[PDB]
Amino acid sequence: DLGKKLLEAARAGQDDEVRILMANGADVNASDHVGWTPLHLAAYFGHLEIVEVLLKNGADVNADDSLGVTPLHLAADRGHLEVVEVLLKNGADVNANDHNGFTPLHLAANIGHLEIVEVLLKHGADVNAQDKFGKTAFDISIDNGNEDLAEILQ
Amino acid sequence: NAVGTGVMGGMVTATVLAIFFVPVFFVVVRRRF
Amino acid sequence: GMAYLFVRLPSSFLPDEDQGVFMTMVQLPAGATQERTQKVLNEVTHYYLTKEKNNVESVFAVNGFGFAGRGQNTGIAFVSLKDWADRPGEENKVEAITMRATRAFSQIKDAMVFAFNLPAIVELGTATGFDFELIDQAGLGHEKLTQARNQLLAEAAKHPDMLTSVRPNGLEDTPQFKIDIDQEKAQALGVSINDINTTLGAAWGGSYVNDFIDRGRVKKVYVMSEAKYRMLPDDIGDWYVRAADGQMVPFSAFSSSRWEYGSPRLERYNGLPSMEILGQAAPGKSTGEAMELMEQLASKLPTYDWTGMSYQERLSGNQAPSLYAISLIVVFLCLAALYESWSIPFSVMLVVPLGVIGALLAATFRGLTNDVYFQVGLLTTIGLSAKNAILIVEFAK
Amino acid sequence: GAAWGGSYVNDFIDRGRVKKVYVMSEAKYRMLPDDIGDWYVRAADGQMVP
Amino acid sequence: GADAKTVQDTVTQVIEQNMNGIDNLMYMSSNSDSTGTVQITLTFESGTDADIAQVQVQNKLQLAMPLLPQEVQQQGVSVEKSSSSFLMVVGVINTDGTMTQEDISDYVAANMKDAISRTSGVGDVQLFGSQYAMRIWMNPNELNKFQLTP
Amino acid sequence: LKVNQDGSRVLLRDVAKIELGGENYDIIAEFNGQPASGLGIKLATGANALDTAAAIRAELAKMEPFFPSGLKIVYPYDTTPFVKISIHEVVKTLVEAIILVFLVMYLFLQNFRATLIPTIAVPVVLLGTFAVLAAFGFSINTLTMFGMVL
Amino acid sequence: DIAQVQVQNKLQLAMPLLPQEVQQQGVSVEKSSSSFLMVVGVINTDGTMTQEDISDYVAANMKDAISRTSGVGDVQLFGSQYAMRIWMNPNELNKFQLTPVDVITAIKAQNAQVAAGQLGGTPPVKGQQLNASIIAQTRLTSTEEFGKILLKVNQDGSRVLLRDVAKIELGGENYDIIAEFNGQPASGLGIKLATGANALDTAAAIRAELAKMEPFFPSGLKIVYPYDTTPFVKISIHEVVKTLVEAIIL
Amino acid sequence: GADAKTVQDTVTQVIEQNMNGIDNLMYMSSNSDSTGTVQITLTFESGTDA
Repeated sequence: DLGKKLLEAARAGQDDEVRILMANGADVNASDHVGWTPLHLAAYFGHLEIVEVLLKNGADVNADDSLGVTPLHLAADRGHLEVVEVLLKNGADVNANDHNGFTPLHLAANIGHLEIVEVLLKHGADVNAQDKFGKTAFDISIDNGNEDLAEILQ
Repeated sequence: NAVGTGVMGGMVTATVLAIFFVPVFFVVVRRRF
Repeated sequence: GMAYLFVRLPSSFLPDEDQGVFMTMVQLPAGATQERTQKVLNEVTHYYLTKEKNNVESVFAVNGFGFAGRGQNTGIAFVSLKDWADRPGEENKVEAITMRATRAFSQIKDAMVFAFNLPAIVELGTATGFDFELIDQAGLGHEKLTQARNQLLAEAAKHPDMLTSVRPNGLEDTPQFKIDIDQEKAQALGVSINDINTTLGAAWGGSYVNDFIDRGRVKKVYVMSEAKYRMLPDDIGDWYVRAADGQMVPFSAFSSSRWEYGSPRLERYNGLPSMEILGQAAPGKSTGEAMELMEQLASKLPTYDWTGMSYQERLSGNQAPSLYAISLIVVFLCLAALYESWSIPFSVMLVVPLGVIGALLAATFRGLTNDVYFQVGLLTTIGLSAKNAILIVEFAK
Repeated sequence: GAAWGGSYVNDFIDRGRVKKVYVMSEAKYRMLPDDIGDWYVRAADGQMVP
Repeated sequence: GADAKTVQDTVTQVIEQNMNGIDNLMYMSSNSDSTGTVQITLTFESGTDADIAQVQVQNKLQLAMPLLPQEVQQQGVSVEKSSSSFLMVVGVINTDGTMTQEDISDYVAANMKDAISRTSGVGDVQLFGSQYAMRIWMNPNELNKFQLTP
Repeated sequence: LKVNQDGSRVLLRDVAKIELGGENYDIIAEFNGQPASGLGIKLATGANALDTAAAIRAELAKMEPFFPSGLKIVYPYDTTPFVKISIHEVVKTLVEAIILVFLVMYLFLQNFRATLIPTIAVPVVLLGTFAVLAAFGFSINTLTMFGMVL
Repeated sequence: DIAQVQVQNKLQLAMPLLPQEVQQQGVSVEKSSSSFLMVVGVINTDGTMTQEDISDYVAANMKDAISRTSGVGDVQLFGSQYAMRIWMNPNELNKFQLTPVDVITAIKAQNAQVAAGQLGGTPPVKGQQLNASIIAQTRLTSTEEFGKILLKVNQDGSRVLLRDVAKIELGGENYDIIAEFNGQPASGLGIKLATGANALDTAAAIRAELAKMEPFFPSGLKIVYPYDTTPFVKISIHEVVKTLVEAIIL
Repeated sequence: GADAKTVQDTVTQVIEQNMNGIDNLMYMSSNSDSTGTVQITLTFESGTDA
């Protein structure tokens, strides 16, 4: 119940009514329905405060969801720097795989976001990441178009 | 009702009052002019 | 006492009447199936035909439709009532059935079901509500415009003394199952692209190939996968596409997928995207009031912000009573010529409040409104007491 | 006639609104008469022919 | 089968682009839902004549039709005029429990509808169902067995 | 679709389940727990609503005997009575009107002749009104009758 | 109104005898006059954007709204709304053994928005709880997206993409027209007055709908009125009114 | 290339059942050719706007 109230508030951005729901004892593993619990949503829009509030209260940072997408993925793709760093501070998997084989380093390459890639590399980097398609990091950097992104990966 | 209360009720007034107030209206307007 | 009672009487277009029918809503959570939304409707209709089987005639339960939006997660039920001779007392009038029938549908868990009398006149232009439209003036996009609404819809609640019942008409964004396929693998396997974008949107979406004739009538022939083969995402690894090496490839060897957020019901307006909003004015307040704030609150919206007010709200712009002035200019000019005086007209014209005060006392006893049957109900007591007067004046004169 | 002239192939989404998609050839390669024997087209046997 | 972007970007956007030079138009609503349907209400100045209104609109839709997908063109873009003013509805139900709404609708449609439309003193008539249709439900397993694709 | 090298043939029934089906399966309506299709009947231009409802009423009774087993029709939403009652009430108020004018006239006056002159002047004028509405296009509706009892 | 209804009616027969590539362009039936009512021009005081950029905003953000404004028969654009242009090189097409027909083919098949159905969709099975949509393959957006487009896979392992044979540049629909305000790069709209519509009321209308959409122009995007036949009507008419009052006092 | 009937059931019965409302309509007739063509004619109350 309130769990859903919370889900409807992680998504929207009403952090105020997230303190109130944290206050009364909502659920933080409410997940719906595709398996996206609130931590997943908060990252993807994305909201720092609620990612954090949630993290403090009880949040699986690594939650697969139906396809294995994990908050770290969602952040990289949507591409939020501030939220990639946090999910990394509270312990995440930078080598997290989709039922696809997409780690957070390919998804950051595709978006052409050189500022996220560097952090990810610093934290972790398999530059030999073999995709479902055997394409790798510097492989998708050429085909994509970006030039200097392939530099770092040589 | 909407056409029954604002009319039947409205009427009881516009007759009890008018038969007394209009002999007045006519006398006070012949005064100022 | 007339001026004081006039403005303290809420005014309205036309009383709902007891038409023997009332309608009810049913909304379900996003992702809800057609089957779940039907077990609720089952409950609704039993209630009317059991706990109140002295006043209800039949219930027409339409699963899968809605005035706000469509989809397997909505439903409307319409109720037909018995003759008024079989119902007595105002305890069995539609308002009494309704409030009492909405006040039993609250225990329900996971549904937002609420019965309500239907507007007389079938005017979606329900009264005293406004109709707000928030447009996308620059090439901003959806996630962008959807944000700027949650923002206007935040303030709107910060003034409960002004605005109540203010809400978005449309539907919230929901999760999607996006799916991309790679060409390089694709050409390297022999498989053609046309062979793919079609064995998907056909099996899964439905494709209407041709026509056939049945029982002397032309009809449509459609093609699709069996119910039990296009339900869940796993089921996508069951389809194969023939290559040119005359080999078959599984769909799950050139494709990838994940979850994305999209919107059903994307609205639009005058060419560019839109979110429609409707609300109403707080008790005591008017609408000339409840729309000015909405217009300003909105102006602070992040630039590509525009306000289009339409419908109930739009006609309201019209009209100023330049007629109430003409109307009154004339009534004077008329008496002026009957009595042959610029002055006497006034002794006849004074009687207006004597007719109106009895109108207002009469109304407030019961609880009635400033509807159209009233405004004409005045016009006729005004006209008649002014007639009495013209006679006494002219007999006196 | 696609090379000179041009050809409206599709539609695509440019910054919200939906817009067109042409195909033609670079001017240099279409300014002189001696430039017709500059173009080659594929044959079933696989060889380009001026 | 389409999403609401497919529908809006293509069918809906294009139509909107070509509805030019109509007369006495106050405003233009439109909403592209995910059930595959688009809906483009055009609201005219009062006193406008509906019959003419609707024909100028129908005219620009027509020239706009070569621009829409194959599968929308095949399907049909109807253009009705909106009222919500039903003199009644008639419930065609089945107490015997021997037939489905699928059937009831076909029946109403083929028999009741003509008579209802021709009914003396009646104007337009909606149908709250469809006609039967031919449906071929495939099995993804079978086709592959034969190196066949839909 | 294909012919076996083995030479056996692959026919469409073999890989799909061919049965008649509706065009759309999105919406499902019911009535007291049983399936119904319904029909929305709009009242055609310049038409009488009491007639058009008696019309279809007979026209529905008239096809009754051809209905399948269990198929019976009903009226989930009819507005006619609301138009029938309204009219009864206009004429009632005008009837008891004259009666009252007879007694509030006999009482003050003495003679029978005086009461009568009113009974004539009233129904004359009230009749003319209809004629002139008719001239301006106006219909006989909820608004224009109450506009008369007033 | 009716004169248009017929001439359209008779055109709608001739339509399917016209080449595929004349229908895709869209044939227009209008009921305007032949003379410009007014030319509403558009410059850029900042020069942040070129005369090509200028023409593509006008084209994609002002023209439809004006073309739907009641009273406006025809709107003629002095410039061309953009379009994804692609310029192919002969020496490079022969080098790789390709032909321009093939180029056209790869575009139709990678730049396509297709309908893919949805999950848990009607008719559901016995005991369904999930119900979503499916999405894939949306239109291309950036020239860059187009540059990727795969043309062929060499047995060598070489990647022949669209870029390697053409120069992709978002570009104008056509290069025939170039406008210039006072010797300064410009664009604009030639608006023609539909038949019988009041000129003044119509003009009041553009002005009103043009105003609704000034509050959103980019840097230095200015509107100008190089040609307007309307002001001479308004001033003329008030000049007679003046000699009326005038003659009464005299 | 079609017989007169195939048409009636795919063309003429289509159009005719869609013709429910029309101001001043007296009667309405409809012949199917078998030359594959067809025609439907609606006659209006005499004082009517063509």
